[PDB]
Amino acid sequence: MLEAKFEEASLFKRIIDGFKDCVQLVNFQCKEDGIIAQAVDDSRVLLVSLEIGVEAEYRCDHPVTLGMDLTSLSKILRDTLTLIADNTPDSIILLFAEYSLKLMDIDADFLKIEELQYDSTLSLPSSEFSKIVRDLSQLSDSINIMITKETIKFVADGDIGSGSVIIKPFVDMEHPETSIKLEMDQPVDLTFGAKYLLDIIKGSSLSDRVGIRLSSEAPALFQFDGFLQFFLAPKFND
Amino acid sequence: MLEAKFEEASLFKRIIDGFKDCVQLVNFQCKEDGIIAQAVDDSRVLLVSLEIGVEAFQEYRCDHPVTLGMDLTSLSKILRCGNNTDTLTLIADNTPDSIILLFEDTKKDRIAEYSLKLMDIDADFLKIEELQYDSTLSLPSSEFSKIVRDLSQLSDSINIMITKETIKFVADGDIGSGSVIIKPFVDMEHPETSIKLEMDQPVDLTFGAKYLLDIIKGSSLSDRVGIRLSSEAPALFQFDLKSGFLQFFLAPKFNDE
Amino acid sequence: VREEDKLWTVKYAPTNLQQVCGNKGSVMKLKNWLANWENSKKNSFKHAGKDGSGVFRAAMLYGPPGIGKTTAAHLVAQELGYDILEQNASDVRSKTLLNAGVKNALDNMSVVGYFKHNEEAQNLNGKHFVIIMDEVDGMSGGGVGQLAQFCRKTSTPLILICNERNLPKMRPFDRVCLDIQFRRPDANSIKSRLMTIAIREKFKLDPNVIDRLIQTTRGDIRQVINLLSTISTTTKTINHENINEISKAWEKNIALKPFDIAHKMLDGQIYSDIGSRNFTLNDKIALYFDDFDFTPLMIQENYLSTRPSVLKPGQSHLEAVAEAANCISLGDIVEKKIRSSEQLWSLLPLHAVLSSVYPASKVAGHMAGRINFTAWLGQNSKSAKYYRLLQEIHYHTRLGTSTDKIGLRLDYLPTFRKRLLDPFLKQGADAISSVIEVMDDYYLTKEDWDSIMEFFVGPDVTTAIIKKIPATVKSGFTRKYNSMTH
Amino acid sequence: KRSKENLPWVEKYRPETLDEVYGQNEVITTVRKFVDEGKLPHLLFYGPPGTGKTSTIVALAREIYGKNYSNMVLELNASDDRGIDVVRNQIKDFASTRQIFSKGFKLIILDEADAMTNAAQNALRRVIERYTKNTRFCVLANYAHKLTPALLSRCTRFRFQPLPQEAIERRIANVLVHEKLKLSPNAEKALIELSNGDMRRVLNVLQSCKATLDNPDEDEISDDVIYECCGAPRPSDLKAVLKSILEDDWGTAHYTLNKVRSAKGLALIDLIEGIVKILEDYELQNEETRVHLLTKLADIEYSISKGGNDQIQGSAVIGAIKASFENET
Amino acid sequence: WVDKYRPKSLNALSHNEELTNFLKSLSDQPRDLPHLLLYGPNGTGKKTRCMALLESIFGPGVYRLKIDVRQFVTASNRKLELNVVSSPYHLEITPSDMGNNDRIVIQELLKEVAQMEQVDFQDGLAHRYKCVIINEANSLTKDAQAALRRTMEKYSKNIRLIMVCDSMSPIIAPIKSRCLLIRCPAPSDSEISTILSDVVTNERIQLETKDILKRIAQASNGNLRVSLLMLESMALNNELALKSSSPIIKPDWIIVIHKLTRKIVKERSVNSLIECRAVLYDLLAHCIPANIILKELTFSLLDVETLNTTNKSSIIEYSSVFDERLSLGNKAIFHLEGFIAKVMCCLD
Ligand SMILES: Nc1ncnc2c1ncn2[C@@H]1O[C@H](COP(=O)(O)OP(=O)(O)OP(O)(O)=S)[C@@H](O)[C@H]1O
Ligand SMILES: Nc1ncnc2c1ncn2[C@@H]1O[C@H](COP(=O)(O)OP(=O)(O)OP(O)(O)=S)[C@@H](O)[C@H]1O
Ligand SMILES: Nc1ncnc2c1ncn2[C@@H]1O[C@H](COP(=O)(O)OP(=O)(O)O)[C@@H](O)[C@H]1O
Ligand SMILES: [Mg+2]
Ligand SMILES: [Mg+2]
Repeated sequence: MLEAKFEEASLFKRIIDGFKDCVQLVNFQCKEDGIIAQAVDDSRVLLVSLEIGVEAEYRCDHPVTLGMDLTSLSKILRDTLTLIADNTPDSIILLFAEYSLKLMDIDADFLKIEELQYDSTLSLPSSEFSKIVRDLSQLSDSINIMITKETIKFVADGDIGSGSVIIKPFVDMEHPETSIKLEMDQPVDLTFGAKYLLDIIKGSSLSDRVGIRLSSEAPALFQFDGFLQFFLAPKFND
Repeated sequence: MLEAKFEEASLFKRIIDGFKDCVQLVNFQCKEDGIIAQAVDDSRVLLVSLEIGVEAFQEYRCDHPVTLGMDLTSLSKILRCGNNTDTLTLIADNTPDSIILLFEDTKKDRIAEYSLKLMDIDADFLKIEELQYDSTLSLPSSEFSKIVRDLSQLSDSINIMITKETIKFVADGDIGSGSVIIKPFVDMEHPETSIKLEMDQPVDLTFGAKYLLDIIKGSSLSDRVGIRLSSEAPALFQFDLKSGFLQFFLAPKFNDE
Repeated sequence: VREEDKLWTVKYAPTNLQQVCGNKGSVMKLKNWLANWENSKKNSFKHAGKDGSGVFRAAMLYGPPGIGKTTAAHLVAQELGYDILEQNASDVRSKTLLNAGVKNALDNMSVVGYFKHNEEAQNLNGKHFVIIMDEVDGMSGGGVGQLAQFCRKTSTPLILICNERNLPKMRPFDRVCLDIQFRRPDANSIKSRLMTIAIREKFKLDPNVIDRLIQTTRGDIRQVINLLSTISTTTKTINHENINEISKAWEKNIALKPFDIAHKMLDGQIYSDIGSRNFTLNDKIALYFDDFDFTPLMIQENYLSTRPSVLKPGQSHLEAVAEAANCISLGDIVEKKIRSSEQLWSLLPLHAVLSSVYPASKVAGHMAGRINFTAWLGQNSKSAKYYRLLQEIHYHTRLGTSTDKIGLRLDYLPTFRKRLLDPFLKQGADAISSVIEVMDDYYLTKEDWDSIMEFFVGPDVTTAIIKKIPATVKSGFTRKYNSMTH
Repeated sequence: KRSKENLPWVEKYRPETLDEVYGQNEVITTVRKFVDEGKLPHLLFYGPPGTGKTSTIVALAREIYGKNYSNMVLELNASDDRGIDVVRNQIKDFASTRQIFSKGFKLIILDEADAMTNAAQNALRRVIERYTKNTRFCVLANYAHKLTPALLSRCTRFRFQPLPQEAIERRIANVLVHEKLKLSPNAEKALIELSNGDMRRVLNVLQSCKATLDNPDEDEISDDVIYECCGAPRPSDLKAVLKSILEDDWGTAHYTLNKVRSAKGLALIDLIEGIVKILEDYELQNEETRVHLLTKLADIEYSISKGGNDQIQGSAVIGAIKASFENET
Repeated sequence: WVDKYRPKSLNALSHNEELTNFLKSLSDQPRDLPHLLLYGPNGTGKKTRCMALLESIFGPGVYRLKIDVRQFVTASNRKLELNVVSSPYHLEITPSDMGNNDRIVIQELLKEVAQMEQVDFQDGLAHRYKCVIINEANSLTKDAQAALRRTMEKYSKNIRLIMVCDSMSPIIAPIKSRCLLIRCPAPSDSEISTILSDVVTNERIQLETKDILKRIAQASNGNLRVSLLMLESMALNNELALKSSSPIIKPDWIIVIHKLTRKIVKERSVNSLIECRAVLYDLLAHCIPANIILKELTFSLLDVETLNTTNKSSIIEYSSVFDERLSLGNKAIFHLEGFIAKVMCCLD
């Protein structure tokens, strides 16, 4: 017996337009804390984890798991919202109007979300990162991130040429949004697919800045502050 | 080595936008005098020739004459991914290799270093503009653009006729015809609207409409287009820049009659 | 204005219905239909006339070219005082532009007719529209669908004119509108017109050559008029002394249809010793080149449905059919190699000889029945429709079957029939509990149960056994399935 | 770094002028007289691969205009798009205007026009003759059936015969002059017979045998070096294998075939061609022998073209030869 | 039942002990297992042995599969869709689904899975190679085969290709060479009878003696899956009571082919050829491979006893010819009708 209420459609519409492209089936769980959604990609390369706080009405008697497709939600949300579901939620109802959606059986094993140690943790505004990705994706199809000596470097070696943008930590007081923070302990250098970042950057409208977490052998973490964590697997070698 | 630091960023963008979709492969020659370039169209009908001195550059350093061939599509791709508020620097090593375009903001440290692999274009450097033209004229770019894009809707050929103190643009097609006749006159209050004409012999010759529509795209650089016409000679359409000039050499269409 | 500059076909065009030579019955029926259209509209078109014509709102004209279809459609509308609205191929016709321009003129009144003549009472239908859609065949730019939809929601006489009726694109016009067939006229109808033209132009015409003139140009009177006009400039005497050159130089090279191409290539008269030099092999290959999309299919369809006449001594019909089928297989191999990669189009005439010419020549004779339509086009569509269902069933059962889409149809379905269907026969409506515990195991639904039964062939035919079980168990099974949750 | 000596021998010895084009004397003479008299109609060169067509037309373009030929001459090879939308815009605009540098007739070289769609050739059919007093077309081709009859008729047909022995010998002598090297007469005859008219294969195998000398300044290229560089079977063991197949029994013939084809690593596809060329000279006193001898060998060659097996096909060749050489007795 | 009683490891394979020992040998050093190609008769138990070796080298959690949908696009706008049977240690593809677009599917999906790597928790990314299973590899197109053969050595430390197929002949020589070839012989009668005995003692079916299982094994021609399925159908029809007098249930298409052979041998005329073409249409329209139809028809024709030696010899010759012609064409009826006409001309 779950019921959640959002005062405006924009808060949910932004996140749905954010993560509807990559994964189509994501399993939600509702408890006394919030909505914890988890999903894995088709090739086990991009693991998505959504964390929605209840502060955005909430009532859940017991933590229960649900599954719903994002495409129909995107079509119907093209004015407060309320999502309701009853025991054994085979049908989820949404009131703006009434919209009933069916649940799909998903065999997604709930995996734990760990806060391990990271060799580098940085934070940079979302619009600049999105522009950098859209600019480096035109050259090649693989973006290399190298964090060395308090300097970030995005490299893209294509066929017509090679681009390389380097950034140093900068802080500002007149505009607190245009600030680049960084914490480093070890020089790292990894490569990621361009068509993954090209859709990861589509969530630039939900927040102002993005956190990038890099480790030696662990996948990269892209964090958007509703919380959204993308675990992206790099390329092995060569 | 070769280091050319511009004063602004959108200058090179506007300069390339003149012949963006007109030529595909160019070859910049950099010397102590400045950057020169000349490129032939795909159909070998018109030639774009650009000369930019050391006046538009904030800094210029070139020891020996270097040649750098490149396509315009990738060059426009590189110029588009740069913000119009940075400072642009062209960098070339000792031997001619991948040219380095570097964007550096003036307030925050943003180093955007893009590479562009050179093409191996045959260095058939051409020497035109030493031929005495029969007729020379100059008129505002807006009027020329209006006349040409109005006459292009009636046909595909445009006959330019320079007669005694008369300029005549004639379009003859299938649905109808059109004739725009202007006369030289100079104003004192507005020296830029004046149309100047210096002739020695009356000259009548035809051109295509597509090439004229592609040439008039360069009207966003200057405001006074110069036209040099001569029998058995390519027509010269010159746009005067603040440091150099951009000139199109168009080939006239012969008449079967 | 001028009278001589005319093209000999507009100065001599019929200005009244009593001048349209040929097909009196068809034009008379159409005239009666256009006359009684108002009376049938009074009865909401729900009362068939004497000839069963008042139940159709729209008329259809089809027949060989150059017979007077447009001429008749114009004269019949001009005689009854109507107003003529004519759209043709030159105008842009599409569902958008058709619903834009002529849809408003479907139920409106004439604006020019009101000023034509209203002082005297000639007729009450002098202010209405008759929309003539000419050359419906050419719709290269809602060509046939929207026009067929106009045939039901119309309020004015709608006359449509085409050239060939049985073409697959214009099938919707089958029963939505009345159609009439205009035939190739004989040599007795146009003979008076031709003699009157010869009298009015000071040039001789023997009444004996007009039949040959009509024969060389099968049914196009306009072609006869143009032939006479073109030759009357230098020669004014057309008789039996030079008719052979005219008939040989002015032949009509019409394109042959799948029925006619088969009837011609299967005739045992061409492959004889005399016909081999009157209709050479180059013409036989050009016959294929007229339509390389249906000729091999037609030949493969009806190569063994004829009685040959070129059977070599000793060779029976079965051996000739076997050789024809061998050459058919070789032509199929050549066709697959042509339409494969590398786009080998220079191999077309070899396919023309192997697929069409050789099997025809091997079994060439007199056809017993009629030219049957090809059956492979429908069989391939049915096979694809069945393969889609088989793939769906296989990917539904993939979690448990662990078998390809091929090994399932050949093996699994026989036992699935016993498991699923048989309890409904031997046990009745109390086996509903067991059957379901099967399909939920393989993630099936009612839609998969509807499709699985249709696959069996031979002795096991389920499309008849399904109609044997009571209907109450049918109505209970779907309810029991929709009620329970998976 | 970059110089004329780095180019391969296929291109390093490209004829600069018409004087360095041997063999096709009866066409070079006519072309030179054309350009001398002043008239040059639409040309259509048709010849086997590697004969001198492109070199001849480039030398002609250099002779007509100047040392800068690729300035006022348009050239549409198979590397550029030549659809109907190209012959509409580009070729027509080039043929409808004047030159930029001098005052003369323009030249358009459609190289390898056999790779053009029928619609493109049909569109070119009228623009090739509408503007005649200003431009000239030169159509180079290897297969004279891809061109439509109309376009084929509008152009003067010039066939490029394969290079005779004297022309290839002169070219070999000229190459041996510029490059310090010595070549044996029997090696020269073997190279000529292996050329099959191809001037490119000559230079290729010549560079190969020069590289396989370990000192290309003193030792002469013998026939064995040439036969080893391309792996072609020597006439000696070829005739030996043919004799052993024709005369000896099955076991020893198969043994000697497997011993010859494994002594130098020969290929059955070359052995078949060599045996056919050697055996075409025999005087068979019947017609049924040659029929089977050709049919079975062609079938075996087509099967080798797909690479089924390696020894079954050899025994098949042996059996075909033996069964064909049986109606004689 | 077919799906119920199936071994799920290498210690449970109960036939062809030599092949099981060879698989155990190949499962000792997993990090050096080359590409594999299984070939043998149909329904021999190739996929089960493949998934058993895959469980022996990986963990036991390889059997939990899930179906996913992948959408590709060709050069044109025609969008194609494929199903992928994925597991946290491997993925199975059936590229034979797409008609002539297999070259796109292979060169796209295999490259995609080869470039990147696998991450999952069950010490965050370090794992071994990923396995790709290809069912019905014999139906692969030649260009797709070339793409698959080239995407083998470039990225070898990530992808191990284990393909399975019956009638290995339509496999190009490079693929045949650059991978290991493992044969899967059909189990003997003494072993399929033991399989049936285990099934009947586990499922509690009432049988009189052991002759019924022997007859079933003899009828199945060696095919284990078809034998198990026929046994289950016999148990279903016989109402939980197997007796020594039970009609062997041949599938419907087998009976259709037998009636077709009877019609062929009885009446040799073109009028019978028309009904033959109708029967072939009805058979092909219901998702039956033409090569299987040809094989069954020819073997049932040779089964006919009223024909002498020369007739059967010419029949087998024409069958070989039209079978060669069948793999080089698309319209299969065009070849089947020709073969029927040829056998009719041969018989008389
Ligand atoms: N029966 C006829 N009597 C006299 N003239 C006729 C007759 N049929 C046709 N014509 C002449 O043919 C011309 C009219 O052409 P139509 O036959 O009406 O063309 P059509 O019937 O619409 O066939 P299409 O549209 O070309 S396929 C005029 O010159 C008429 O004089
Ligand atoms: N007649 C010739 N005389 C001397 N060298 C020749 C001759 N023909 C060909 N060659 C050599 O072969 C090279 C290539 O010849 P090309 O003329 O380019 O071949 P081609 O005529 O274009 O035939 P294609 O284009 O391959 S079908 C030249 O650079 C020469 O080295
Ligand atoms: N060792 C075995 N013990 C018991 N059953 C077996 C064994 N090997 C194979 N099978 C049977 O084979 C069936 C699966 O056959 P399958 O592997 O799909 O054939 P194919 O190899 O042609 O795909 C299973 O139902 C299983 O019962
Ligand atoms: Mg008409
Ligand atoms: Mg060439």
